[PDB]
Amino acid sequence: TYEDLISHKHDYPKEIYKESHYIRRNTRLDVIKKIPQFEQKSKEWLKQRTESLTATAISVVFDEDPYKHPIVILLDKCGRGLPGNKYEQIGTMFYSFRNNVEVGEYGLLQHSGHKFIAASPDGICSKKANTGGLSKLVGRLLEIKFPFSREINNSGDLDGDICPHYYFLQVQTQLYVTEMDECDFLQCKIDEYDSWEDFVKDSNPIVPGLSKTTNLEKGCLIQLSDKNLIGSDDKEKCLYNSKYIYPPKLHMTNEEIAAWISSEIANYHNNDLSENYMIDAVIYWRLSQVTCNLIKLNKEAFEEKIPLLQQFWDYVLFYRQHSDKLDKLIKFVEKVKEDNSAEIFSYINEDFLSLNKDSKYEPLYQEETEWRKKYNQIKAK
Amino acid sequence: ATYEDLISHKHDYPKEIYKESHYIRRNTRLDVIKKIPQFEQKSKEWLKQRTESLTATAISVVFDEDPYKHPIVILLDKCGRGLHGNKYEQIGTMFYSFRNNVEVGEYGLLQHSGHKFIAASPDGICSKKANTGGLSKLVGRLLEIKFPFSREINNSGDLDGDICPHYYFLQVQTQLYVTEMDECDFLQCKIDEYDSWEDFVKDSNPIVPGLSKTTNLEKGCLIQLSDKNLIGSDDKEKCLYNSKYIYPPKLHMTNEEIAAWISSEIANYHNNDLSENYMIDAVIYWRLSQVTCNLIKLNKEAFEEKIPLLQQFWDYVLFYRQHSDKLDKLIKFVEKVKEDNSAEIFSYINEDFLSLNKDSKYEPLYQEETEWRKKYNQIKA
Ligand SMILES: [Mg+2]
Ligand SMILES: [Mg+2]
Ligand SMILES: [Mg+2]
Ligand SMILES: [Mg+2]
Repeated sequence: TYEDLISHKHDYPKEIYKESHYIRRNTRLDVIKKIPQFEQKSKEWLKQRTESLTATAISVVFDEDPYKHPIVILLDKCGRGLPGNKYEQIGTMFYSFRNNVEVGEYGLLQHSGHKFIAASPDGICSKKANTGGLSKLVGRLLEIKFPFSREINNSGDLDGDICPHYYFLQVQTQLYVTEMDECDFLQCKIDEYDSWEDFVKDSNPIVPGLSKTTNLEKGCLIQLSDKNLIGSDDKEKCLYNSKYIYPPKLHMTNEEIAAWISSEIANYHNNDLSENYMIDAVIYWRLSQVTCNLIKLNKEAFEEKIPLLQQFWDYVLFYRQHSDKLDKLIKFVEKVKEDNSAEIFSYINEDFLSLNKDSKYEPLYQEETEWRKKYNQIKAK
Repeated sequence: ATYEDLISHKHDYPKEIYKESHYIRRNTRLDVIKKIPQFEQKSKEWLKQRTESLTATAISVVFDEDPYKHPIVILLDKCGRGLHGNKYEQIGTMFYSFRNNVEVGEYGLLQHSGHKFIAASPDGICSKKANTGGLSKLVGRLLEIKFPFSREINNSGDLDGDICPHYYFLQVQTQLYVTEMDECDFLQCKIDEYDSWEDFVKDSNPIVPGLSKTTNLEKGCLIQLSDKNLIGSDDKEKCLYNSKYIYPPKLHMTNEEIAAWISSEIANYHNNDLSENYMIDAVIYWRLSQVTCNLIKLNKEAFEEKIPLLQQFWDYVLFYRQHSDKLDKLIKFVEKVKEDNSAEIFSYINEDFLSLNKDSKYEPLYQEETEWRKKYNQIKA
């Protein structure tokens, strides 16, 4: 009854892609694989992070983010201030399984034309179906969120209600960078079992790979603890700074689970992360609620907003080379609060125009965006 | 047996006025401390007070005697650059106040009289007032409460190294030096939270309701208040950093008065000042599982021998606060050679300092590893 969970709705019936969009998406993905990924925390990876605005920052720069204001993005890219998730891959394996397509993760990708706009999608579906043949999901991005207190809505506007707007802008920027058309917005709630006993207790009788209370997959997770830190540290720095070893596939039998845990222990002497991280605990998880919503790219609507992003990045490049004016800017934001974007960026645009006498740039955020007004309205009460 | 059997009266003072000299000096010092204004912790004016001094948690790092941070991060922090915890502190206080029969007060950040760049903020100081009336011998005794989750609490071995981790010992030393007191109780607590109110009332000790029958330590309730600015945020920092808490009035409450306090607190929450900025979130039920207390006395001479190093470090901080260019190129220099190489980093810093102060007689810091750095390196490798 396990094979009944593999949906074949996206299996492509032909050997070669006939429709044009499938061909272009596959070709673009093949171009993406040719783009070199880089090792973490070293090499050009710094020259990739500092040279662009990540997709999660674009919602803030648009003045359409409900928690951060543009000045924090401006100061972050200049190294100043004021004073992912651990289950993501599990979601990837769920989507790859139930939709019968191979999903690959790729590092940070910068847009070809506007290099200062970059994004890192949680995964892109390849052309290969799992049960053989091609798949219709080729080139479809994956964006997976794990809210803890927020309730997942399935009705209402796609831009506002089903998908939170800042996440919607993140997906739009991701689709713009990778030059793809579709992205699946997957929202998952995960509970962890107290013990292995409770894990085997909640097993669905007819199907061992599911939970009997949520009718969704369950599995294991290996936690690798940082060494420098932790050892005897005392807070939540340890949680964020853990890395994880993930199971090979879902719907594992209990024996295969324990055998894989042990083999992972023995071979961790050769695991690179275990040499730099210590095997901590073994977590047992189950999916409790999974929603998926297709999001398509509006390219013209984003290109209309590219000029604003260009002006913002020009401000970043400006204050990166003038440390004195950056200090006096920090004092100016110290005076009037950081949510007052109109005055802050009027000051910033003056500072910019003072040394660039041929810039037609006008101050940004002079009027609240419609989303800013909506958020402030939601604040009352 | 009533809960009053747990109240130790060993520190009850029999007279009305303090006769002995040390009690008089400690009480007078406490009265002097009360006149110095403290700010609303965690918010602005406090955070501005911290930037003008080296806090007690930084001294272990500056001494090159901290196993997790190196002095360069303290230097860069004070110049505005980069690159089961506090929530139960009050609960710990209420435990210490109960079993030791003394009133404990919080006093915020205090700066040292002579060296104003050395400041400390104790988790609490015992007043002269005993709980059952009269004076107490614990007047002026500092309180420092720690909540390890993975660290094992040791009961034997060195006080400076084994019972109290060395960095914590230096924190307590700085607190005793700043507050000009003589003794501090180092309290270490482990707390687990109940799944349900049912488990709370079931785990009540029969003869004494205020204790747990499985841990033989106090249990109680706690009200969690979530920030309003953040509603649906998917960060764990969301409220857990920005949350405020409503605490019970006393320990050893009966179940009925517990429920009455929860209900009355919920209903009256609208007249609360916090009601306009915070929402009642969850109600947590806690019990203590392990509590250790260890007396630590001040070694004033050993700290004053180390004050010159702190003065030189703070002079470096004041130096780079005025030279943004040299701070930028310093940060790039720390990008080159790693942050753990304090000898090279602060040789560079001493060069940069002597270039504009050609007669300050300062020699490079951290040219040789401290013995504690050696021990930590042995444990790390
Ligand atoms: Mg991103
Ligand atoms: Mg993501
Ligand atoms: Mg402190
Ligand atoms: Mg503390």
